[PDB]
Amino acid sequence: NQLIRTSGVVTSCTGVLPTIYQNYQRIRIQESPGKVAAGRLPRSKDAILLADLVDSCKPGDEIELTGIYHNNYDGSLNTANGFPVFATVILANHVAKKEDVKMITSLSKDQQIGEKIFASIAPSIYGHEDIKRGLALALFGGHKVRGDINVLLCGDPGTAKSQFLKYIEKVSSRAIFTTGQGASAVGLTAYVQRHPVSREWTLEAGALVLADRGVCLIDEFDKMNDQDRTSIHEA
Amino acid sequence: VRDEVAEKCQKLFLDFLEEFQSSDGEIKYLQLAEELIRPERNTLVVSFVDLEQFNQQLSTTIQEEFYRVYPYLCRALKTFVKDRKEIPLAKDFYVAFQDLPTRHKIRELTSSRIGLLTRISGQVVRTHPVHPELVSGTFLCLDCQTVIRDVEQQFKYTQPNICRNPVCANRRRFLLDTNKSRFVDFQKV
Repeated sequence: NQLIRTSGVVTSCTGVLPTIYQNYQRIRIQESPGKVAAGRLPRSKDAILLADLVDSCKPGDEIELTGIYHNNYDGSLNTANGFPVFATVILANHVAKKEDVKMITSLSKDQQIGEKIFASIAPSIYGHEDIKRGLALALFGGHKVRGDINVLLCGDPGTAKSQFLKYIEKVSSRAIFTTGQGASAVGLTAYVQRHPVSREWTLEAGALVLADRGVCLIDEFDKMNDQDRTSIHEA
Repeated sequence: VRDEVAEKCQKLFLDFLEEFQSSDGEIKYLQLAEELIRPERNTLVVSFVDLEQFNQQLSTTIQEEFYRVYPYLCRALKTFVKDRKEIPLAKDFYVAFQDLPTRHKIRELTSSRIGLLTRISGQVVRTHPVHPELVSGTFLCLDCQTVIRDVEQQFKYTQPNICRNPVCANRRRFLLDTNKSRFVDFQKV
């Protein structure tokens, strides 16, 4: 019952999807970004569009959300599902439509530190010379001027070599571990489940969308299910 | 009769919330405020042993009337801030106690004793997410009737049928008193 200032990103639109339930639609929204302090899992937001911002929202808008969290739980008739711990109905009210950086930047151009920089790149295990090249390329991540990088490792899971990719999240800004089957919510793969009489079909929002112009890390790629492969092959 | 005892129990609770031990002054109060508000953990403790030593009848009164002392500990106890600006933002309080040397056997904790104290001991089974179902509140109009501290509590509606202008309920309505409600957080295990 207080006006709340926050930020968020529109992820997807529901034009491609097919009378009480028709008044509103369902969208997947997160608030916590990737950080070392954000390691504890947060409470995910589920916003509801009441046919007002449909088709007016585009991915990639770093916008700010402001409003009041009224817990006007419309499910008093007990004919639907429910919200997580932050038990409150979230309404949308704000979507835009149209320093240490400087001190470090001064040191960035400096060539004195530019010489030892490639002799300290891999201090954790010192790995292999090829891996550092792949890591360095991944760190920079570089019209139709696009590209993809396939870095391959040849070890075994029991050795922490398999867990070597875990250390990237310390440097990477967006890292999510899939572990294969049964990942966190949507593991970049689209799936369909059988729903009751009155519930909304799920628009699968992968971490692919959440890291637009970002970097997404995938672990245990070959342990995914055969069914997921068919859908993901085309995308 | 009931008024004097209800006042004096609250008084003997409030005056004891500040300890005489652990030095003296108001430095400790500032330290507790820093330890509470800054992380917003809402963790506090008071020795029940010393409270019982001061007035053992207090331990008996709470033991026999938790159902009566919960609603006064909810409202009147909040007077520790001594600041009118922080009282409307605050919704609920949190206190606790650790290393309690008094406990009762569950086998002696019969169902015939509702309203006493029990120790949370056992196995966690059947976790539940929080669902915000309607609990307590009121819709009464202020131009018609004034607010009395006796309404609803549970899911039941208003019993009285006086001034039947809005009382007629043979029509659906969604006016929820989101301003005045007991909705903070709640789950069953």
